[PDB]
Amino acid sequence: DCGLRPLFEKKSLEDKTERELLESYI
Amino acid sequence: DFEEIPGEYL
Amino acid sequence: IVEGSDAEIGMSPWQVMLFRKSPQELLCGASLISDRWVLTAAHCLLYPPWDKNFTENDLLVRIGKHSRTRYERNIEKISMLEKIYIHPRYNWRENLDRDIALMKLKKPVAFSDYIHPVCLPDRETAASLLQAGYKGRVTGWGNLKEGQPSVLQVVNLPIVERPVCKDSTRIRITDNMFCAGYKPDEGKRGDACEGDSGGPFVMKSPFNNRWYQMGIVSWGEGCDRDGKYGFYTHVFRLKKWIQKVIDQ
Ligand SMILES: [Rb+]
Ligand SMILES: [Rb+]
Repeated sequence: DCGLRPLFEKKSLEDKTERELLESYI
Repeated sequence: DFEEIPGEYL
Repeated sequence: IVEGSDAEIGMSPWQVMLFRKSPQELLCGASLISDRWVLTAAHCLLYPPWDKNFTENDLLVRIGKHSRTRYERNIEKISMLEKIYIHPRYNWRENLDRDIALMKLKKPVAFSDYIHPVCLPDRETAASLLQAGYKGRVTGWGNLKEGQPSVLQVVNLPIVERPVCKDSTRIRITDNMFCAGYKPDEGKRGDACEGDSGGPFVMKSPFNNRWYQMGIVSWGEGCDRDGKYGFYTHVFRLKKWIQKVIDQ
């Protein structure tokens, strides 16, 4: 079930700085 | 600086 | 975490606190990889130069926490170690090569909104994301200064190129380590700090939306020093030992 957060990924909600990570994976 | 934990857990 | 920010509730559910029973103090960070297994740095448990050699009866694992010091009743879960395993080839004498231990908890822990494990990379995952320039995230209750958070801090950092890592220290860097941090030029700060060791370095996959732990907070010299970087245990390079202790 690993790596999908009950409060984020599972409710399709993003945390406030994840976009900083995704934008860097070019 | 830590609050007291239950003794249950020691 | 130096120059980090307050974690949001439920942002890192795999985030575990390593806590000393007596005196009751924070030792290190760790992560939950299953319902009975915790992953941390070996230097958290054993470091002869400093007379450190913790046992199973010596500590507590606290999962589900946000606050550093309050006991979050009904949220957090405190457990007992059934056993500790250090990598047979952890190098405490030279460079803290293979700084990795596994902890088997006395009872499985149940998952909630605050408690959820992180994935371990598979070879192709490590390949696509363990690249220079790509950012990873560290969390911890460690020093905010080269002094203590009230809540879990986060910071996102870029992986740095092997050569730059090698040339910033006098320590002998191995294939089981990677370093992360901003260049003095990039002029952005952030770093782990005392208290933070053993916690996770994690990346989110752009393919399947999951969070993968890629590193363990290992060593560095100072906190948020210019031209110096954090050293982390390369979790996929040690993957095969990890499966070994878990099945055996
Ligand atoms: Rb060097
Ligand atoms: Rb740095």
